[PDB]
Amino acid sequence: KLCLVCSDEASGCHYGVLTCGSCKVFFKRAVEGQHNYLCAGRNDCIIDKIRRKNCPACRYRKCLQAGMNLE
Amino acid sequence: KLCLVCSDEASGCHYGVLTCGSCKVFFKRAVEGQHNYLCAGRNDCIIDKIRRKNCPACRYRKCLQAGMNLE
DNA sequence: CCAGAACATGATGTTCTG
DNA sequence: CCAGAACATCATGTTCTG
Ligand SMILES: [Zn+2]
Ligand SMILES: [Zn+2]
Ligand SMILES: [Zn+2]
Ligand SMILES: [Zn+2]
Repeated sequence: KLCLVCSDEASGCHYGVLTCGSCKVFFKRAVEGQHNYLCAGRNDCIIDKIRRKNCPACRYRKCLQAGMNLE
Repeated sequence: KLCLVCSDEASGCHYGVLTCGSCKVFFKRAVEGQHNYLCAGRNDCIIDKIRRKNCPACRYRKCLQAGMNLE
């Protein structure tokens, strides 16, 4: 049901974790990109259906803590 | 000469306030649309050149605080 | 059913026009 | 010099393809 990263409706088990489609592609793009992501807060942002756009640094961190992985 | 919103280099006085061009068009874009932004942190995100894209809500808030208006 | 590519959509920032 | 439109670009999200 619910994406474990952003709480939007999950679409299936992606990279070892139940996530939505946007989170699946975000994760792959993050790991495979150079990307210096910087939080504007305190490295603990709320990751929502909506707020997930705000902080890629916190979203990527939440992805890892959730267990996402490229095998 | 510094932008009062993000501390980047100001390009002139825009909508009543010394700002860079980035913040000038952002502000105009924000005041015109139906938007309703959400902060993922604690309504005090760091808005600088690097991080200004992270939180439109906090950025808009700094625009208003600095005194920006359509006149 | 899921990975990865592709195709839209966004928001953003610099250039152009009045 | 400034507002507002237009243009380029990039990050994100959905659909297509393997
Ligand atoms: Zn998600
Ligand atoms: Zn964050
Ligand atoms: Zn600025
Ligand atoms: Zn914020």
